[PDB]
Formats: sequence, C-alpha cells, structure tokens
Amino acid sequence: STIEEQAKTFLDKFNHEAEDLFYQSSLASWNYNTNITEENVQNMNNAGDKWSAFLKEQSTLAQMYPLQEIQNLTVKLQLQALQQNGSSVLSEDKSKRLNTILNTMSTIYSTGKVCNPDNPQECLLLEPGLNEIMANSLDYNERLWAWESWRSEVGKQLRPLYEEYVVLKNEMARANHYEDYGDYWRGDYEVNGVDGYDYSRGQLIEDVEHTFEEIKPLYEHLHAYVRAKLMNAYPSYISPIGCLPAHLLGDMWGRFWTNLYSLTVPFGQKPNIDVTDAMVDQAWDAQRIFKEAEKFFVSVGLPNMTQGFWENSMLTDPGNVQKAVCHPTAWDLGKGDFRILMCTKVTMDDFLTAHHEMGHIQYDMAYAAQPFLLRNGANEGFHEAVGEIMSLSAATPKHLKSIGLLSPDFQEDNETEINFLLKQALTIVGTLPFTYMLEKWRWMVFKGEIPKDQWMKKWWEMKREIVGVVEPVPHDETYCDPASLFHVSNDYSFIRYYTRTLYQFQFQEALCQAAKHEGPLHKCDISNSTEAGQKLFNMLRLGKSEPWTLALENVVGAKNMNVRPLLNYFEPLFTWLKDQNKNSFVGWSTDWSP
Amino acid sequence: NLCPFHEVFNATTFASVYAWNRTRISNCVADYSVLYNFAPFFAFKCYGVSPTKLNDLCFTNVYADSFVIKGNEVSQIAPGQTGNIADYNYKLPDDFTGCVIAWNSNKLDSKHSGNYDYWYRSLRKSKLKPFERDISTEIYQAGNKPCKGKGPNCYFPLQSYGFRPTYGVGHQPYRVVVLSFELLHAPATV
Ligand SMILES: *[C@@H]1O[C@H](CO)[C@@H](O)[C@H](O)[C@H]1NC(C)=O
Ligand SMILES: *[C@@H]1O[C@H](CO)[C@@H](O)[C@H](O)[C@H]1NC(C)=O
Repeated sequence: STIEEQAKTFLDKFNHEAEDLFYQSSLASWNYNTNITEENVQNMNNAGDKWSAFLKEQSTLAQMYPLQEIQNLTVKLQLQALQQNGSSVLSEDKSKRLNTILNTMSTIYSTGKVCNPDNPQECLLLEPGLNEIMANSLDYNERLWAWESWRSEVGKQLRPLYEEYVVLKNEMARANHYEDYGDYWRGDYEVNGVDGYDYSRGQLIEDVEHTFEEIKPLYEHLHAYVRAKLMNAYPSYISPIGCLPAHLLGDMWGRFWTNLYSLTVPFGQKPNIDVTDAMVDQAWDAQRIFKEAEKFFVSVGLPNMTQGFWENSMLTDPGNVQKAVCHPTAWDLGKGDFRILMCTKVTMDDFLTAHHEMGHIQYDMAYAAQPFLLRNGANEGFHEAVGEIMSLSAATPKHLKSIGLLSPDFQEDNETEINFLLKQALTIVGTLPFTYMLEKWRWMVFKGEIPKDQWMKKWWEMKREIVGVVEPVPHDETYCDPASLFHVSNDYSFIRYYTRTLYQFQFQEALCQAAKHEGPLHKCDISNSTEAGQKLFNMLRLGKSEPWTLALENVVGAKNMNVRPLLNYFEPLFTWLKDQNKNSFVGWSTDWSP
Repeated sequence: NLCPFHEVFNATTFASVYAWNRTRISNCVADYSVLYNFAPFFAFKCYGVSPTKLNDLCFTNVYADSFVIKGNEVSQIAPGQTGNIADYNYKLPDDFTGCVIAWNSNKLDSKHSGNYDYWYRSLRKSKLKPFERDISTEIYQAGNKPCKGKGPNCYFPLQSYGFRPTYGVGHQPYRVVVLSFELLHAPATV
C-alpha cells in the first residue's frame, strides 16, 4: 500500500468520528443558546473540550503523510487543512500568555464603560446607550465627547496589550513557515496545484488595490454629495474643501452611513415603500413569513425544507420565561439537522432576514454531500454573497406586488428608484474604503513597514487620503484608536466584506442575466426561473472541493474579482450624482486642520 | 396452519447489519396478508415475482433476513449495487427473486443520547460474495508494518451507528426484511 492509500483510509475514520463529536458540541451550544443555564454553560464547555482534544491528536497523527507524494487534489486539500500546526508551535508559557492577553482583550472591550462625567452612577454601556446616542444626535458637543471618551477609555488601556499581541502573533506566524500574520490571513485566498487557476497573496493585494482604484470616482462623488448635504444641516462646522469629521458621521466608528438617510434624502415628499401595515392587516404570524420565503425558494427551483426544520428550530421569542438570545443564525448541526435561531415580528427587516438566512440554509443543504473537511464555501465571502443576492431579489417592488403585500394599482416612479439606489449606496459603496484602509493598515503593521513608535499619525494620514475624514481633535501616540473596533480587538479579518460585495454584485448580474430580464439591473428578479436556480445550484453543490477561481468562473464566466457589475448597478445614481454636484466642489484636500 | 411471518416483522429487536439474522420459513401455508397489513413501507420492491402472483406460487424454501441500516443506505439493498453495505456487509446475487421490505423505525431505535448498539463494517480486505456472514473484530492493517495492536495505521474494522431522534431523514433507523424465494427440484411446501 502506498501513501495515497494510507491517507484515504485515515481520512475516512476521521470523517466518521468528527461528524459525531461536532453534532454533540453543536447540539450542546444550541441548548445553551436557546436556554441560558449553568448546566448549559457547563455542557457547552465539556463538549467543546472533547472536540478540541480529538482535533489535536488527529493533527499530530496526520503529520506522517507528506504532501510531496499525494496526487489527488481533494486528498491533498484535506491533508493540508488537517496538518496545520496552529498556535501549538509556540512555547507553552508564550501560548498561555497569548491566550490570557486575548481573554483580557475580550473582557475589557465587552465590559468597557465610560462613567467619568457627572456622578459615577451615570454609566453608559456600548450596546444600549452609546450606539443609541450615536445613531441619532443633533448636538456637536455630545457626539464629540462620546467619541473622545470612548477612544481614550479604549486606547489608553489597550495599546500595550495590542503591542504584545502583535509581537506574539508575528512570531507565531514566522515560526509557522510564513512571512507575517498578514500573510497568514491572506493565505485563505490562495490556490496552488491546478494549472490555469492560480492565486497568490500579493496578487490579492494587487487586485484589491486595482478594484479600489477603479471604484474611487463613485465614492468621491458620493462623499461630495454627502458633505454638501451635511453642510446645510450642520452649519459653521465643515469646510467645503472636504474631510468631514470622523465622529460626525453616524456610526461610532463610521463603518456604515446607513443612519444618514434622515439628513441626505433626495426627495422628502415621496416616502419609501413599506409593507409593515400590510403584513399586520392580514394577520401575518411568524410562520407565514418563513412559509412565503420557502415558497419563493422552491419557485426558483431549489428543493423544499425538511420537517425537522419546522419542529426543532424555534422562530419566536419565548417570553420572559426561558430567556435566550436573538441573533439570526442559520445552524447546521451536520447529521441532516438544519435549524434557524431568530425571533421574528411583523417588519420588513425580518421579512428580508428570513430570506437571508434561508439562503445560508440552502447553501448548507447543497454542499452537505461533500466530505467533512470540504463542507464550506470557497471563500469567506461566498455565504454572505448568496444571502444578500437572495435578499436583494426578495425586496423588488415587482416581487412584493406579485406575492400580495402591495396593492396592484401601485405605481413606481424614478424618484422612488433614486431613493432606493441611494439607500443601497449609503450601505454598500460607503463601507468599502473604510474596510480597505483598515485591512491595509493591519497588513502594514503586521508585516513591518510601519515603525513601532509611529502608529497613530500614519493611521490618521491614511484615513485622510483614503477615506477622507479628519480627526476632530489631535491625538497623541499613546492612543490606540484602531483597537476600538470589535473585529480588531477580537482577532478577526475584515477583507471578507469587500470581497463579499464584489462577488455578490457579479453573482446577481450573472444570475438575472440568464433569467431573460430586460431593463435596469437593480430591478432584476429571479422568481419563476428554473435556469437561474440550476446555474446557482451547480456552484452551490461544489462546496470547497474546487478552487474559488473555478467556482466563480462556473457562474459569471470570469475567474477574477471585477467591479464593472457594481458600477452597472449604480448607473442611474451615478448619472444623477454627476448632474447634481456640478456647482459644488468634488474631492477633498488633506490640508484642513482643527 | 399459518406461516411464522408475524414473528419476523414483530420481533422486539433487530440484529445489526454486519451480523444479520436469517430464518427459514419452510413447511407452512403462505398467507402474505401479515406483510400486507403492517405499517406503511418506505420501500417495497420485488424483482422477479409479481406482488399479486405471490398467492398461487409454490416454493420449497422462503428465507427472511433482518437488520437495521440508515436511510440513504437502503437503496444499496438491490442486485448490482456498490457501496459500504453491498461490499462488506450484505450482498444480493445478480439473479434474485424476492421482495425487499423496509419501514422507518425512529420511535423504537433512538435513545436521545446515542444508540451505539448497532454496528457496521467499513474496512475489509476483500469484497463479500452474495449471502455471506463475516463476524470478526480483528485489527485491520492498512500500512506496510505488522500490527501489534491499535495505533498508527491500525484501525478497528467496525464502526458504530449513533441514532438520535433529532436526526434528519437519511440518518434515521430503517428496519429491513428481505424475502428471498428459493425454488428447487424438491417438492414445494410453501
Ligand atoms: C407487534 O404486534 C403487537 C400486537 O400484535 C403490536 O402492539 C406491536 O406494536 C407490534 N410491534 C412491536 C415492535 O411490538
Ligand atoms: C436469529 O437466528 C438464530 C440462529 O442463527 C435463531 O436461533 C433465532 O431464533 C433468530 N432470531 C432471533 C431473534 O435471535
């Protein structure tokens, strides 16, 4: 027996034992999530423990099969995924120190509170109070105070921990046969072994830079329009040259511009459509929303849903008794068990989130036939892309009229189209430069181009030249302003959302192209079209067996990231913005200072 | 008299797939109403004999096997199939004459904590010829070194079935009762 054959009969035993231990870990986590109790915290913890022990003994037994002799691509991929040394390559004391620093980071971010003003009893937490006060506010002073206080209370206590964490992670990545931690994170978008479809981390960086260069005009026009609109409501605070204050932008970190609609509406006389009253008038319960979503999914061409999805999964809040958490998640236990955890009500947001989670559920049912180590999307932006394309298809006015949530006599005008396009743009195209800047800063900090003693000034410089927002007040180098974000302090990657948007617009364009739709792209609908469903399922069933450069090619005909469909989606909005800000200035100059 | 068909479908427990149980039902008057009266069947196929024409046919030996398998592995109980069951556990001849009856049993074969009392064979040196039993738990050597016990490149041939009531439909227990009809030159008694 050769090595390919030993690898094959070792990978089958892993598969069996692993599916059992993962079902037990995941059922234990659901029972905790649906019902919070110490027994439930205890069992979640014991099952997680047994799973981590299995994984490590199998990655210490899976080190005896070299990859230089394995020929099969799937076996090579599984062995590569199972041969990762991980954090175990570090020393025991160093590993313990890194784990403790990560734990204390999570604790300080989660339980961080600002209570200095007035009496100490005036305590404001992040989620209940800070986000609420940042979402809507009309006073400059309170927003500036909240921004500065949160930035201080985060950075002053988190910078040395971040420095130690960066040093330890860089050392671990270097010891893990890499260059730095940024290279380790970029190793996900890597294909090697198949001719014609090959990728590299530097290629990913170049592609991201090229796409941002191609997309910058639209963001420049949108930023100019937003600044012009904000000038009137907030006078004597923004210079026309550009560089709006970072704090005075809506969200606390300015990740999204969603809450700026109240100040940047094109036409206030025509309100956006809503069907909350229509849903509540026909006595629409929590079951009917999911029934309609399943009906749409089966009308597209995808299969139905199992009974266990209906009897086991819970879709409504259980009241004061048996408290739980409401975070919409599509659970996949693994042994034919698919569940959804979310509490729903009569709202458009829940109506769209039902389709969004059903997309993930359909993806899981599609790729459940693959082996255990190949049951995932091709990239991290593949699941969200499918979810958002289903959500986009489910929100068109034609679909709403067809299903029965709107009167048949309703008519659509160009003003409503412009309003919808601006609402979409404030969320999608307004969050790409921030993600790109943050990821570039993290990559440069990890790899080493950035001096240790020069961390804040260069961050503000990049924010000024790339994003186009200046600091409201000067910040000395002691601060650790980037660390205030949830993802950076909790060791998460950020390029996933950029990649997800770029993939999802291409997916939507390709899918509704095959449905024989004539007209604007933003009005495309996939209902009652089996060809598009079959084309989508052809890539859905693949899972992680094939490289993403081939799964992407199988649907859109191109094997690389593209920005042309994104620009095609926002073409009427681009024309309207070009026609609008012809009198005001376009672009920003970083010469402005407080 | 009556054939002992009731005691096969009404058994309190069913043997595992890797060690199935065969009973001869010769020397009795065939009725088949017992098998036609039971619970709805997830699958019901007969190759070679018409379902209705079973009353007037005279046979000398009627065999009745019984085991428990999963839901998506039921389709491997047929002549000319490839899989984990048809190769190492239970194989039917290419020339077959009988009925294959299966029905879901989730209420009786689910302990809510792992019903590990059902086993199947996943590793074997060679495939199984039709109607053969192999009950052995000897260590399977997948390497090039003699095996001194469980460890690297040495696996336990059997694999347990873990059944729970919350599983899907293809991972739920299914009780299978095939009825092989044997015709011989000896006078028929059934
Ligand atoms: C067997 O038959 C009895 C009565 O004939 C019935 O109550 C029972 O459900 C059947 N099945 C089992 C497994 O006992
Ligand atoms: C199973 O087969 C054995 C002989 O192999 C027989 O004695 C027994 O009655 C059969 N049934 C059960 C339930 O053991």
